[PDB]
Amino acid sequence: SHRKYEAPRHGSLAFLPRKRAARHRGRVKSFPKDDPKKPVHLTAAMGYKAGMTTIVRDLDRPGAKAHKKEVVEAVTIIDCPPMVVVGLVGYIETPRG
Amino acid sequence: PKSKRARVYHLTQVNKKGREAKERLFSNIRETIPKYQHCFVFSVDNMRNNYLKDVRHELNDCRIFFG
Amino acid sequence: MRYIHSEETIPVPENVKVSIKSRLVTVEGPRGKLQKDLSHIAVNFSVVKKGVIGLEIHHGSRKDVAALRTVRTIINNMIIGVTKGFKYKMRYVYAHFPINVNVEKNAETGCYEVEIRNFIGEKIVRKVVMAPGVEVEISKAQKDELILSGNSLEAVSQSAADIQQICKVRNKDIRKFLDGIYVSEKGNIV
Amino acid sequence: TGWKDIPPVPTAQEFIDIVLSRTQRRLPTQIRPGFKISRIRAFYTRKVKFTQETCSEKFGAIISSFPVLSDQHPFHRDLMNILYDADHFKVALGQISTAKNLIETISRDYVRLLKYAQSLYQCKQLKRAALGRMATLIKRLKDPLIYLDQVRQHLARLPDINPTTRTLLVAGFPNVGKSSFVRSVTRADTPVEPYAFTTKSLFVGHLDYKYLRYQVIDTPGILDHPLEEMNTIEMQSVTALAHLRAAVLYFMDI
Amino acid sequence: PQNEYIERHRKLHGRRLDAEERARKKAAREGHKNSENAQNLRGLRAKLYAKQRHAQKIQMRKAIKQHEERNVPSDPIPSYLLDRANPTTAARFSVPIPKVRGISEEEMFKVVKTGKKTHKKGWKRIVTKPTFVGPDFTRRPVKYERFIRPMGLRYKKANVTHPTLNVTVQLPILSVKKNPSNPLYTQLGVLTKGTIIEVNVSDLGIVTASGKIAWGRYAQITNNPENDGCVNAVLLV
Amino acid sequence: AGTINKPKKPTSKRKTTRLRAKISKRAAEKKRKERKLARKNPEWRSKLKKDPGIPNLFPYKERLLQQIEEERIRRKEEL
Amino acid sequence: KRGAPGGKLKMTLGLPVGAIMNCADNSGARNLYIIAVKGAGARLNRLPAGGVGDMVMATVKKGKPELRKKVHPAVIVRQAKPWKRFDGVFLYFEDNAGVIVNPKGEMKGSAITGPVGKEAAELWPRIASNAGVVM
Amino acid sequence: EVPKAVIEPNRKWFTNTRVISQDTLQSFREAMAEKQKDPYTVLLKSNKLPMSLIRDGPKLEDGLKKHQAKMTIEREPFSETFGPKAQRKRPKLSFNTVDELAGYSEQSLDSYHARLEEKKLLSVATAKEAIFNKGTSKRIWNELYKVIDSSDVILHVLDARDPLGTRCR
RNA sequence: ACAGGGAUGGCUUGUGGCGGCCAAGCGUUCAUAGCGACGUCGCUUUGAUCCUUCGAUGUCGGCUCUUCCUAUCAUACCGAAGCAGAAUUCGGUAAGCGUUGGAUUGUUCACCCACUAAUAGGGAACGUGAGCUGGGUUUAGACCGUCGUGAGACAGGUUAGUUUUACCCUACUGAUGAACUCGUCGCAAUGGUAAUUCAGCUUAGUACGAGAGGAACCGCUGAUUCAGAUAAUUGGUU
RNA sequence: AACGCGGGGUUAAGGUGCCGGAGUGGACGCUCAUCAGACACCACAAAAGGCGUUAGUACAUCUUGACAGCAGGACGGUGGCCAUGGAAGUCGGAAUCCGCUAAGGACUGUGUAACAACUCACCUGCCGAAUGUACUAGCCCUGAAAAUGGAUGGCGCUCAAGC
Ligand SMILES: [Mg+2]
Repeated sequence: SHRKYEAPRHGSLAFLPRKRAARHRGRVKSFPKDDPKKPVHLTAAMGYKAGMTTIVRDLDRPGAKAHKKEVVEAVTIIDCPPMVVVGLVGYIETPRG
Repeated sequence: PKSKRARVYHLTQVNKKGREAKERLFSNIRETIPKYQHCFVFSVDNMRNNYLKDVRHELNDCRIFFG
Repeated sequence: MRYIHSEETIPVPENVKVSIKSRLVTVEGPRGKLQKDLSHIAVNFSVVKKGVIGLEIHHGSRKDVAALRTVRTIINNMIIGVTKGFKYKMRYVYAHFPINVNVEKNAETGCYEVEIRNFIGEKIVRKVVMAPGVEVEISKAQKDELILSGNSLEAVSQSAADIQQICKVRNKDIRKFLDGIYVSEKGNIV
Repeated sequence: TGWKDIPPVPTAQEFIDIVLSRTQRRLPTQIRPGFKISRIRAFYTRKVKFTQETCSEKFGAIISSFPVLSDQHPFHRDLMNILYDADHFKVALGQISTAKNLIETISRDYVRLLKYAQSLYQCKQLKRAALGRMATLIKRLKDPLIYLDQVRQHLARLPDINPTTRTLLVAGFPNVGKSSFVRSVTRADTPVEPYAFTTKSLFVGHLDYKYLRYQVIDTPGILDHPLEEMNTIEMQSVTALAHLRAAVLYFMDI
Repeated sequence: PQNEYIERHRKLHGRRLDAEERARKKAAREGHKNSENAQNLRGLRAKLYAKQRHAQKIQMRKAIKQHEERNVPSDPIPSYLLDRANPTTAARFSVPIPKVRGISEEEMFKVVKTGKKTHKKGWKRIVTKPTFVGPDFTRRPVKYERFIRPMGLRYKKANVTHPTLNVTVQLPILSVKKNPSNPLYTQLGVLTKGTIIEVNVSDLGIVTASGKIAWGRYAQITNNPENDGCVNAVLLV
Repeated sequence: AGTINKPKKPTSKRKTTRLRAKISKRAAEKKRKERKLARKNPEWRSKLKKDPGIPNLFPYKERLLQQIEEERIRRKEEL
Repeated sequence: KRGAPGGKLKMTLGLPVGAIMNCADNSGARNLYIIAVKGAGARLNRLPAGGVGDMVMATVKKGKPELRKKVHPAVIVRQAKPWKRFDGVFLYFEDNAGVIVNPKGEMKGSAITGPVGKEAAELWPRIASNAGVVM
Repeated sequence: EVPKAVIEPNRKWFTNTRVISQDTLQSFREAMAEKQKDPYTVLLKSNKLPMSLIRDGPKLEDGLKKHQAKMTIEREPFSETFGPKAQRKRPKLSFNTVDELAGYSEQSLDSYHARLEEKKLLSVATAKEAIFNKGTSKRIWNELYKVIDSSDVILHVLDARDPLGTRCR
């Protein structure tokens, strides 16, 4: 028989299985779509999370109630020493990917 | 042919004439032939021809067929 | 019941060149060239006489015999398009907010673009891109009239249909709100 | 305010189709003979009660939406009599209420019988009997429903006339310039034409004089004969002249 | 806006410029649309659609026949009865229904169980058909009420038809004379099909040959009241 | 309908033994009951059925009618 | 228009249904017992709750007898549960309090006793006009 | 066991079971007119009589008002009154002259103001508590009708401090 | 107490029955009977009354949680309606996404109240049946009512009262892992899949409207429900 | 179709596209299904609904020109009678005839406050040869369905591997 009171489901099925990641470094699953008319650029970088802190921001957001006012916001600091480029991988396109 | 234009039935008084109109026209012409001295043939080409009513009224002693 | 033989004929004017190969019809006239692929319909094309194109179907059903009439009208409309052309006049009418129609020609794509502003006071700008080969002008003889001309009847009529469909009144009584762009006349350029 | 908020009045067959489609589609329809008799009784009882409740809701909406002639200002009450024949009006609404009450009685009787039914076939026959009797009762209402829908549309298009404010009421024979005057002093779209009885209804416009709102009432013309010889068009003007405390502007063309 | 404002708007401004062409084209597409609905609708909507189309075809054929035949009361009544709604009006002493389906006692009575234990007593029987209890009826006390005739199943009136006069009148039931299945069913007064009941015929205006007023006659029940929710009877005349 | 993009539960054409047996029994019962109403049918039936005749599009209907009339004349002369 | 005001940033809701708050106007009521909150969504088992600047529906438990038999709209003007504003300030009042209004937002009384919140004063201009202290 | 449910042919099915004469009817009508009510007498067994021929007819105004609606609809159908095919031209008026109309308007306005004052003399409110519905339950009234159906004598008990208050008419 | 035996179904759905008449058609034309859809006609308060509630043999629930059906309440799109505008009504495609918080047990617990976009209906049990816990419900104690001379039974009413796994197999959720040398960087078959609804500013007091009233596309800003993270700050926790 | 254990031959019912032994066998047709059909007969279900597709039957029109169109006519008594504030074929009620006719209703619809205006029935001209109506028989679609994902046994099959 039917459920008398409707309630939405606990949790999302888009994040299954709820298992440990297979690697510790995060994997870039998708890169931005390449446009040959744009200039050459790198699409990603690496860093190390240092922690969080607090700021005060002067807000220019027309329409918002906090327009032309100071807002207190949390931020995350990522320590980013420069990376070193040491390689080059080429990819061909096949009917298997 | 199942696919077919549907014919509308006319819920009006006047029906189609048929062969009886043709026989009546034949009899009228063949009985008006001996009563008159002359028979003229006239033409009205690409005309509205609604003034033949006035022509019939003006020539009341004649007989006009426009069949 | 299968009919042994069925035939249609298309007369061709003196200034029109028609070439058919593998059921791909190419018709050229004083105004340009039209092309259409008719390979979806089984038909035997031939030259039964000087200036006459013959269409035949052999051992066909009633539906197969009937498709030749559509092919005949299509090729005839192509011949009319390259000889006289096709012209659709549209009229835009309004009650309170004047409809502003701007016609541009895109140099990159070669197609015309029609922009409609202030339709019942709406702030959106409606943009319709014409099919290639369709020329759009704003008439100077009459008031609030667009003229769409071309060689392809399907292209001209579908472009006029697009302009008619994009200016649609929604959630209003259409006995009261009469605003829109409507096809007012259909005919030939010449 | 006006009477534009009356919901539409369906015909008898439309009413039947609406009610039975709601019963068909808003309730489960599959019941099995192998189930328990209490379950089968509950299924058919729910069908009967829901059909009655839909009928009662629609009938109550019709009854409570239409104006009550006893509670109106005498101008509005007599105008509604002139336009719609208060006798026919009240008879139609009384028939609607009587059919609503009879449908509720039928529902109670067949629920009481379904308490004692002993098989799915008997329960099914009792449900069909109940719904068929409701359908016959609704089908007996064909002429009142058509009349009430016409009255509803006319009432929705009536002008809004406040009987207790500043008002200038224009009267006279036809073709003397009443509509021309009302057009010249107000914004009302009342037609001006050279033939008699161009205006067949009460029109109303508004104006401002010394920061006060005045309403101006254009009427159909009146002829010179006693009241028993006047048609409804002239009696609109007569009712306006009789029941509205106004400034009467009697127009003559010399 | 006031009065016929949409009509005035049509008179002053017209309609939309394509309204006539759109209406003509939709009417022209109606034939294809009707065949598509006949071949593509499903379920109850399709069944109701088909019954409606059947009705319109019948009415159209009737109108066609009337237009073909354009070019071509019953009982004597007095003048004061003219133009009124009059009824149409159409040894072995056998009733119209001499045999019906017999009702067994298991179908007639259900067992009413009593007691607080798991094993119940089962002596009380409830009558599952409509009954007539008669005037001055007081129910037996519960300790001695073997047969239970519930109040929601008791009837007092019946729709009785006079076969000669062709008139159906709602009459009071006077008694139950003979239930064809069982004398016990007669004694309990069960109203089932084929039952002879006594009805009050005062509203029918029946006068005997001696001038006395007949106010009680026999009718036979011609329907199934337990399935019907009403009693339908035919006078035995 | 959205049948192509989102089809529903299929209507199975696989029969069950119980339903096949029940349908066979019901068909046999209907045949016997129809025989019973046929043997107690009170509807009138003609001794001789209405014969359709000769089709019009048969090209030799006229000479066949000539043959019929000639056969009638010969039978009348013989009798 | 329903009673929920527009342009309100998210704050902590300290007053669920069943809370009794003070009455901060001179309408005659002393306390307001919350029975519903305007704009509360649908969630299984979740009590509807209101914060400062919200319109709730309330009955009067203590006050004049004519007010005791009706359901009045009220606006919460003070709450004791601490909440954060966009300027980073966490703050709270020493009591929970509201004022009786109509559905359009005009006050039933004529004066407000004690301060009101900035959220309440900004969302309801009549409360802003009858507030002696805005905090 | 399924019995044979058969009705025999009998001449008694086609006769009159109960007959009454005009003298007997007239005597019963006189008794009906003469009957009075005595609280100290009780009815023990009703006489089976054709009461429709014995009791007096409905009142004159009731007999007219039960058929006024049907009579008006027979005189004027709904389709001829209002609608696209309506043929109604003269309205029905309760006045005949202009002076009568003026007086009628005055009395109508006075009565309308009187009704408005009466209605004025006579934030939404909270719902009534369900404790005050007690005594009106379907189960309780099923019990009441069961007791009434089973009882011959009914003792209706009244509080001496509020008899008409506790009386159940 | 003992010995044993047990625990209607390709059903259903939206439009009553009885009686009469009409009836295209089916039959019949050595009998003019009999069937008969569509219909129709008879029985079953001038918007009233509120002083007529008509029988438990059949038992339902609540909590938690997942999924499906569509017979759609809301959201999206569309057709029609005197649909001016606003608000709607009827209908169509559509199950993607939601569908709540309470009062009332002197009772078929079903009806009220509010919020809300909306507070739609069902199945997977009830075509017998080990999750937890309230009622039909009923071992032994006890009392009142009815019946019986009585043991006792019941039309009944009340009170108190013993089943207490999991470590097994499968399934499910996670965690390791042999064989291919160890490692780093990758691809992506297949499986899962995610957002939702409201409000405010502007358009605009504009279109429309006699008046009262009164939108929408584009643009902008918040909030509801859901989901995934996080701990700078504020609370809680020691 | 009846039975000891074996070998060889031939069949029955059923089958021969693959699973699967045996034919993508032959002839003439029919049918395209938005979950066809392939073991149906019973029910849903009816004299049922289809502008699906073929085969027939009956009646009718047709070079004295049929069916479809296009160009034109569609008139006079007469604004027929009663009624209506108004009502002229076209809000209603009842009648519904004559003339001129080649033909044209005291009018089939749109329209007007009422007229006007347009349109239909019917007639003529242009054209050019076969059609129209209703029934019958086949095959196809609809003719009511719930709830885990599934079943002509499965793949799959469209001048079939369906009938
Ligand atoms: Mg005038």
